[PDB]
Amino acid sequence: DIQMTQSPSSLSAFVGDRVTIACQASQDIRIHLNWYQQKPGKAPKLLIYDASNLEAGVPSRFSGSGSGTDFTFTISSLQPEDIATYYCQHYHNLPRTFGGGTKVEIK
Amino acid sequence: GKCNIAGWILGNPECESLSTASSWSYIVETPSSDNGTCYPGDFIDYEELREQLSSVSSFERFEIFPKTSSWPNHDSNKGVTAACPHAGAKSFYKNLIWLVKKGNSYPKLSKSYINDKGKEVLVLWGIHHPSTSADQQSLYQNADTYVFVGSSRYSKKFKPEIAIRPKVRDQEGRMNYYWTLVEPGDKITFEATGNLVVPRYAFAMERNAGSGIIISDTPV
Amino acid sequence: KSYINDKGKEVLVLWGIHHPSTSADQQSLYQNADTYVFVGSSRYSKKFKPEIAIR
Amino acid sequence: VQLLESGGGLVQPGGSLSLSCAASGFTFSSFAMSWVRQAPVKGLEWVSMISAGGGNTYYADSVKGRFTISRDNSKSTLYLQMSSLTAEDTAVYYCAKSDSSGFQYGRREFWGQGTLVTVS
Amino acid sequence: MNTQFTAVGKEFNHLEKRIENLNKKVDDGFLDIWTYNAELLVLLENERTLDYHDSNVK
Ligand SMILES: *[C@@H]1O[C@H](CO)[C@@H](O[C@@H]2O[C@H](CO)[C@@H](O)[C@H](O)[C@H]2NC(C)=O)[C@H](O)[C@H]1NC(C)=O
Repeated sequence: DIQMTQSPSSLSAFVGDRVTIACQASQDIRIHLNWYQQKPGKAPKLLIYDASNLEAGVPSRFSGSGSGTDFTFTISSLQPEDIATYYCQHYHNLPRTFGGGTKVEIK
Repeated sequence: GKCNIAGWILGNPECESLSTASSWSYIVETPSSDNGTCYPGDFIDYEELREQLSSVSSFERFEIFPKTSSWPNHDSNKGVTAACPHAGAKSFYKNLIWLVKKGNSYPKLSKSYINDKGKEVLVLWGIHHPSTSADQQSLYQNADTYVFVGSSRYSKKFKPEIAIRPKVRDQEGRMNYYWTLVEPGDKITFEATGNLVVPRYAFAMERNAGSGIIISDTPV
Repeated sequence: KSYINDKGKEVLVLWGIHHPSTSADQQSLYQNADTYVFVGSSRYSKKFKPEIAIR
Repeated sequence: VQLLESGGGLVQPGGSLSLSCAASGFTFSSFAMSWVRQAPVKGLEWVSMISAGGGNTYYADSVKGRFTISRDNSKSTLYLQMSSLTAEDTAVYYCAKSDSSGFQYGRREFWGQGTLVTVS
Repeated sequence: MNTQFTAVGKEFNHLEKRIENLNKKVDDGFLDIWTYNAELLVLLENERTLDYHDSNVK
């Protein structure tokens, strides 16, 4: 199995500050990533697919990049609407596996 | 059922009710399998495609260029026609998107896909040939356009033919269909300044040597 | 021009396209320097372009 | 589109609980479907998946041998038989659309909002 | 008479008449050969069979 490692597990910043998180694979998974945003009380929303393709309806603040075993995610200049737990997911092989989740708080 | 292979693989609206088989030993069409291409044109190398699909060890469909996120600069909703109606509505092939000018422009299009998952991928696309320059201005805006498609084993530049043709299914123009197999590990690209119908869905597969096609009303 | 085959048999139609050796012939025979030819039917459509070259 | 989970609730260990998911807005029979587990401790886990035609399934090792996944395309419905339940299976369960038919190629684009299964 | 897995039918378009006709030529030759040889095999063996039986009782 391929297990994603996500870091930091908790992040905070003030509105307008630049926010980034990182996630690593235990195996080379090319670019087979799906980044998710889980707002409290909701099923997680897919925001970025195939590591860097921004999903429809997701604002330009969001961006992803990386390959192989080291991937990143940015939400650019942080807005209040972005409070969520962000998750790693990859689909290189079976089973599909998730990361631990990074809680992003704003203040 | 009542569909032929072109109908089934392109996504004729009337073939939507068919299930997807993961594998099959042979293909059965009835003598009345009339639902094929609904927007008239030349389906290129149709016989070779029919042979390749005759016996399949594994087959799956996947969305290749997502309808809502792949073309933010092009209109993917106005690409419908009375030639392929669905329940009385104008519609189009289920596995294809006919992109038209957004607002008053058609920005140069450039897209690619990498087949890094291991099966051969079948990609189909088409090209629109308007009957008049008045359609070229309504659908693509750019008066002088081209389409280019390629892979490590394929390269072709296409040019539209604007001409008034006899009406077929009330259309004075035509739309041709093209296809290729992208080997695992390869990349397929598309480029256009207009007149390109882009794949929405593509198939991943493995061929089981080959069988045959039976045309019959004998039940399964 | 057009023709409608409403009498019942299949109709065989042949035609040809001229490819001049020089632009001087294009001006003598067709006048238009930049030309094209198009032919079609419900099962046929082709746009042709002349090739001017000395052969 | 919509995916609506049904079934859930509080049960004692042992026995079973049956979940289902109703699909709407898409040709259900054209897509592979799966279940995702959201535990209070482990953020997101996975349970099982079935191919579009129902021909093949894949299970987490943690539920393999117990759970059964099945579907009926004529009813646009996905089912999960949560047999031999334990305390460790308490989680919010979600159904989702993979946007492919064969497991290997795909994207889990759309999830329902889930249901809660509690074992105690 | 041990055969393998085959697929007999072939499909050609309207500008491939010569190929379809070649395919027919192939099917026809094989058909005439098998039909004729089979008739001769049956007629020959039936006579030999009956002689064999006549031999054993003789
Ligand atoms: C699916 O096949 C049917 C049957 O051939 C098509 O219906 C015919 O459409 C033509 C053109 O409008 C009519 O002249 C015929 O009378 C219709 N036939 C019948 C039995 O009603 C139908 O258009 C095809 N649909 C698609 C999307 O290809």
